[PDB]
Amino acid sequence: VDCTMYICGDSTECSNLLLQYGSFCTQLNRALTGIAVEQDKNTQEVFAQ
Amino acid sequence: PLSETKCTLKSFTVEKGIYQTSNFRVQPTESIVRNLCPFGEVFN
Repeated sequence: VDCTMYICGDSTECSNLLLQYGSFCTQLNRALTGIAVEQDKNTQEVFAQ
Repeated sequence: PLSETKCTLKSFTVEKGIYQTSNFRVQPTESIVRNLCPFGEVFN
């Protein structure tokens, strides 16, 4: 999920303010990526032994 | 597009793998906007 686009639809007026909350935008991607990365590790170890 | 990922890892060493660089968007070409005043009834 792209925080920048989700929160602020395609508009810099909102995009500027989002910069003030810092990593809240990014670290979510890190969280979600953290999920989606291992989601294939699940299927990895379950099915391919 | 390669240089923008190294700014995501903050490292000059980039480990073998796939990394997600900033998203891209397609941008709009143009805007599409979609009675009559009785000047034929006033002026004529």
